[PDB]
Amino acid sequence: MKCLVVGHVVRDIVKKGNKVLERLGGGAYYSALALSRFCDVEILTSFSNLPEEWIKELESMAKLQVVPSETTTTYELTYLDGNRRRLKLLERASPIEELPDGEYDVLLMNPVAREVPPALVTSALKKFPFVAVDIQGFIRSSSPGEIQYQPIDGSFLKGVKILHADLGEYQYLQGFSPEFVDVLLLSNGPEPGKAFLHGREYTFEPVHVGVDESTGAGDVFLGAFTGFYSQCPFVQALKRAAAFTALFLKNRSVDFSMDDVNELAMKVEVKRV
Repeated sequence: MKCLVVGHVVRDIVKKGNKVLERLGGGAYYSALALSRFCDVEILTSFSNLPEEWIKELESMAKLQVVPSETTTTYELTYLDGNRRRLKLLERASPIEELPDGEYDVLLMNPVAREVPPALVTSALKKFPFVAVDIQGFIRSSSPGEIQYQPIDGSFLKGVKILHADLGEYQYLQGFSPEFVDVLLLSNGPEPGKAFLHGREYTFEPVHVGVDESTGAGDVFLGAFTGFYSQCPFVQALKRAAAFTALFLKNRSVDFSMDDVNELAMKVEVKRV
């Protein structure tokens, strides 16, 4: 299997209490990390320079295709408790307006902040056979400073195989209905989410992990669901995706056996409304 993941990776300048650290971030990183358990992943991204160690982390699990840029997307993250953090945009890499040629089994769009235009999802839906999307970076404003969400028309999403959003983000998709996509996944942190198969609603419960930190959870969930749905029917894929995400949150990595996922998945609650 060959997968293309599209979106900026990010230099996060992270403040927790009186300590500052930098770390690689961006939904594209986390989606690719999950999908790497299922396919040969390539990441189409943009940045000017990143720490050698981060380039290595990226290349450990994917091939990089980098749109030339004078800038690197950079956020200041300031934690307010064990898991909530404020994001402020400081710098932004080049837009990504041209996809590569060649056949990909999965194209997964996961931008940070408007670098992938909706027009590219539209053209890709005609050219590529299978497109998955995380909405966050289509809604989040690319304006400098504190993160804000602005509404967008969601008509361009019709034909997407898999769409992921946070429950709180869904309000920003206007002119959208769940049957526009084969599968809509609506996350709500550690709380019960919703999933739609051709417009028909299911509820599901994430695994009740102990750890508060949830960086990348929704991106890993989308990537894992994409991976499992290629092999498994809908409900099983959902259960396995939830379990995979749980083990990622526990381990801060994707080094766990598929056996451990399957065992955990059997207990995941899913109900057809």
